Amino acid sequence: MNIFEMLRIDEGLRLKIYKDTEGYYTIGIGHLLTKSPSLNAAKSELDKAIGRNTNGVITKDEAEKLFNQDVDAAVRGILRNAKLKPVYDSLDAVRRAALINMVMQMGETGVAGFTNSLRMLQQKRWDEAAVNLAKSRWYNQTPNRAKRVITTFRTGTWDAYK
Ligand SMILES: [Cl-]
Ligand SMILES: [Cl-]
Repeated sequence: MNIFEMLRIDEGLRLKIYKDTEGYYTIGIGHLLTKSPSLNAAKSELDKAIGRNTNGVITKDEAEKLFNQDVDAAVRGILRNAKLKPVYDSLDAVRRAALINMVMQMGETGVAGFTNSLRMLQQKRWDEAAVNLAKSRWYNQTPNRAKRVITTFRTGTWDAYK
């Protein structure tokens, strides 16, 4: 198991535009298109992203391609983030995957706000951080997914995804 596979399970895969859990237009593997309520706006972002007149449908290859960019951008956002980098540096391989997922789902900015959990992760206080990560809108809105990520931080294994 790895980051790709992990996120592939959490976001699923869709070839037509759809609305995420917060109601925003997305496509492929959790690729957010726009927060705008406009479908056109979304089709436009899509075409721009793919480089062709898609008409709201892409192929599996295009999907995967966006997916790779999105993963790369996420690591990259972590590495550039003054609050994130240190955390990420301190963690083992499995747990890093967990931080990346969170970043992917919520943006670097979203993640950097978990100051307190971040601190705990850095100190390797596993059970404590898990409890703190849980007191969040994030956990309340997408609890199953959040449970997966948290277990991951807690145990440092992939058990939650097997
Ligand atoms: Cl893009
Ligand atoms: Cl969920």
